[PDB]
Amino acid sequence: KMSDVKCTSVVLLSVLQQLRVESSSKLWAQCVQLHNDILLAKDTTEAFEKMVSLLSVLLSMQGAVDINKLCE
Amino acid sequence: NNELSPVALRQMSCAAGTTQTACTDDNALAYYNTTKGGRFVLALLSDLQDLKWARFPKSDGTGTIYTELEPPCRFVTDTPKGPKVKYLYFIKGLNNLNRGMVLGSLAATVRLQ
Amino acid sequence: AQSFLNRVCGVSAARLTPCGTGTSTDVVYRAFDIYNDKVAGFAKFLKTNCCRFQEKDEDDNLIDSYFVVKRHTFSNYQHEETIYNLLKDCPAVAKHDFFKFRIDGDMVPHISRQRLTKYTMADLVYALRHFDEGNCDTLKEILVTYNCCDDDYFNKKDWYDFVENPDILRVYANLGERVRQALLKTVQFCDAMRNAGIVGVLTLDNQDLNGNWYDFGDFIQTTPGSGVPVVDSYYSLLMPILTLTRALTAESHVDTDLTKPYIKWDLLKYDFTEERLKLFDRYFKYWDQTYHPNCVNCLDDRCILHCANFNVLFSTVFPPTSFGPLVRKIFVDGVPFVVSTGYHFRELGVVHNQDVNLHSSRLSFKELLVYAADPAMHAASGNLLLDKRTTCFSVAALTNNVAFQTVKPGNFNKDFYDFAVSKGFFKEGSSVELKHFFFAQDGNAAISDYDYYRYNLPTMCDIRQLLFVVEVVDKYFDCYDGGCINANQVIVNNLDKSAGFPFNKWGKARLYYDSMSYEDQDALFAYTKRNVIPTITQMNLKYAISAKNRARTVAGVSICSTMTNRQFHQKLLKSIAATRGATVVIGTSKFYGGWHNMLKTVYSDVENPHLMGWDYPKCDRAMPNMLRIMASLVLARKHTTCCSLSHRFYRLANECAQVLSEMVMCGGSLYVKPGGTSSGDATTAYANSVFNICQAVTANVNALLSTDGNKIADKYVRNLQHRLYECLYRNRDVDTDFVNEFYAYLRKHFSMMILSDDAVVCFNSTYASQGLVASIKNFKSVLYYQNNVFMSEA
Amino acid sequence: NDALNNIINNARDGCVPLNIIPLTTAAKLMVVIPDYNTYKNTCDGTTFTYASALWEIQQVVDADSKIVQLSEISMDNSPNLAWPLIVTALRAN
Ligand SMILES: [Zn+2]
Repeated sequence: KMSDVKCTSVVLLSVLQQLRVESSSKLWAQCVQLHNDILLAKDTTEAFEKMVSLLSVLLSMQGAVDINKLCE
Repeated sequence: NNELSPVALRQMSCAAGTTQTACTDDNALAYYNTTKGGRFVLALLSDLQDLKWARFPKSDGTGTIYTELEPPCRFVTDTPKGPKVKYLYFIKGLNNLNRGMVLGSLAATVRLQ
Repeated sequence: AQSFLNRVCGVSAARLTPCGTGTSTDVVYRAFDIYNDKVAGFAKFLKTNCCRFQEKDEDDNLIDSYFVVKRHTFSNYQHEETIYNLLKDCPAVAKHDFFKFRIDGDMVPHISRQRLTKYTMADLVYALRHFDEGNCDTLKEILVTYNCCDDDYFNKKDWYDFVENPDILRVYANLGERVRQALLKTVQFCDAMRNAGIVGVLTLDNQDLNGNWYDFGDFIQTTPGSGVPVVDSYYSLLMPILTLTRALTAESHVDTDLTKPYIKWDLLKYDFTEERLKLFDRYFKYWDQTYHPNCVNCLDDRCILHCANFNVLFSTVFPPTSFGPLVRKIFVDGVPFVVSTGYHFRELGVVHNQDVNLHSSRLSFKELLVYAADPAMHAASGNLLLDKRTTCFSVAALTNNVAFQTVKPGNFNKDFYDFAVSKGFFKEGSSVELKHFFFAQDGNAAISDYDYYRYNLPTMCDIRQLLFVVEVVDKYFDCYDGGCINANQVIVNNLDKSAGFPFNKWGKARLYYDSMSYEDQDALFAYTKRNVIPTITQMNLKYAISAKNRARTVAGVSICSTMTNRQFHQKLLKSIAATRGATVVIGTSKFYGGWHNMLKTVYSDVENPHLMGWDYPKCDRAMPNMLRIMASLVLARKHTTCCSLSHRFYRLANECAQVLSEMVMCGGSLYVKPGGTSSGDATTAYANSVFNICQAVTANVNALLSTDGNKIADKYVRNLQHRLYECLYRNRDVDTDFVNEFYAYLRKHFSMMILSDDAVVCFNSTYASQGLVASIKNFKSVLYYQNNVFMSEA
Repeated sequence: NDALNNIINNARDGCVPLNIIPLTTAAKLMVVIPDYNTYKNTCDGTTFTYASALWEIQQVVDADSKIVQLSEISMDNSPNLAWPLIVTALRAN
């Protein structure tokens, strides 16, 4: 299970990278921290914590038109 | 609490003089240690006022060494007819270790004034 | 009983309190330096010919002073007497007092050493070299005794560390001054013991911890004005403490006084010599082989070691600006330039170029190159910088805005993973589970890493046992061959890598290895055998799988270094790389059962075999300099014909300027690299291996001597150890018989396989338990006292 | 700069160690700063001496190279800044 969590996180930070988020600094800091952490996790819970506490970072952006991708 | 060195330094007589050529064949008293390299020599003992050179056959007797001497150390031994002046030359540039063990064996052998 | 106790309170401070027993002696576990005719070593015996009184204080508190009364032979009683009576003057003498007292019907003599100190310099130096946190207490009790720190500190675990809790340094530092005090008194002592004309040797376990002396036994008489001491056990043991505790720091103040501020050497004074030599003549006076500051004047390298130490000490008193290149202004056809005409290392004194030339019109490719890589031109024209993120002494800037680094994530490979789960993998509770990943790194990655050189200290490494185990290590390398070569014989692989800086603004090494004849390269080479070429360096961030989220760096070196060090070492480097069946095993495939062969070698009949490895905690930052020079020297040893002398010496100098301590273009700016190696030059994995062997040997030497004397059974090995000590301190020059003997002894009971900084040792078990082969605890001790980090036993 | 030619004439021999050339003769100073505390302890006010010479602040850019006046740097406007501010001071004279 959780193994997919680590994976999804790798994909995800790669996305936030290529969306040119590193023009900020403090962003790149908080993100790279969340990454470097779950990639040492131990229990699905606090993982999912840091997971959403990241993801929302992306959500606050407006490069993604998720109303599309949620086409299923 | 830390004793230095029980000795075995021998003493012979041989040749020394004031210059390279002035060394007569019998006038000096060598103190030495036969180490890995022949009768390796340490110090000279004499009665003459000055001797700045010495000459000793090699390990096998090829040539004669031209080993200069120190500004000799002054002291007086005793012979049954009173005090007697003696000098202790060292082979120049001889560090404190062998100077020390030579003084050890020597002052052991000869009681001074 | 008391009349005695009374009668040894002599005349002073009658406040005594025998922490002994009654009128019997005492039993103390004290760590001597001993060498009779039969035993030898630096080891912790049980001594008992002494009655011991703890002098108390008004208000009837205890107080660190002692009356130690010894009882021995009448004859010896006289010797000690007449000697003491000759020498009751030079204040470094603990004020003795003799007497005759009766025990029963026995008129036993007694000597009364007055006001000493519970310990001696021995217990210090010993229980600091042979540390072991499981039971280091005497360290605890000293450090609180001299107010270095209050007891509470010690329960905060990781108080002994270094990579951790590095504030520990200051604690040790608090002691330093008092050590210095000792030195001075001893010199006074030596002078007296000369002019009064005495002979004997000074040993540590005659030294109350303040400074006085006492145990005057074995000295013997002589003419006055001609007395000799023997100071080569003393210093040569005291050496490395002398820059743990920094016993020289009270020498930069306005008058060697802790109160006053500092001297201020005028910014321009780079020379500094009669200083160096004066310090030496005030402290290490009675040393017994000449010292000649500028190492240029040294002879066969071994004199270069015996003066590179004293410089690595006297150079923590001078200021850290006047170290480094020495520029000067020249004229390229009537055009002002600034170029580095010399250098001024922290050890190798002053060094001056030898083919320098002002006023030149048109300058060719060679010197053009050698000018674009000197930092003189670069930093002489740049914005002054000041950085508050490191401590490494910054120097200059270049741009007008620093650059920030980042290390992107890795990218996924979904399918293979989807496959993987489809084959029933990663199903929870598996015993295989992802563990290595592409960690990501934020902004200030580099400098927040390059900071680590602050883990690197100066050090003085004991000089005698070093001047020996360099010889044994040398013996490990008598089956190869090397020397200078020529252009058409170097061999480059993947001639397409980086080219440092600034040459990387123009392309890879294709150009520079291409845009030059062979004669070009030979002019270069046979040039640097008489000059110096300070260089730069870049730091790079690695980007590859890992398991620990730290950073990584690799020092990309500038082309004018490799392009010579190759030519100078290639023959050897091959000769090692391609030989099968030896100690160093760089370059032997693990395919086609070559691995199995490696093992069935490094076994090879050692009787009772156990296997042990280890690992070096932060290996390439914390390696002190002395050991790096030792590596470079052992490699160059085989160059005895191609080279000469001054050729070598300048070649060593060029290397020590190009890899040891030169500027580091980290980020967008220039710093200094105070020490430590640099994992990117031409001669690493080899040099790391050599250093490693040096550690393993030194550990075994200590493990031998450290052992007691009279429990060794094999009379042969006892006579070994004894002979070893003799060859090591008493002697001056090599005992090839003995060295071959030793090397064989090791190959028989301590065989070892080495990759660059990665070992395996197969060793003779019951020996270990008998301590005649360095089991682990000795590794703790060595990594401590001369790599000053702490190698955990996990 | 003349100042150099000065400093080299003043030499004992025409040799000066490198580490005191950019220090004394050079002009425009850059400074890095990691924290607010170090800021207010080392480059507080509009000017300061250092290496025994005066220096004037020009602009104080930050990590994203956003000009930042010498006002915003309060104690408490600090936790809203990219923190390794670059102060570009000048060889005051
Ligand atoms: Zn020398």
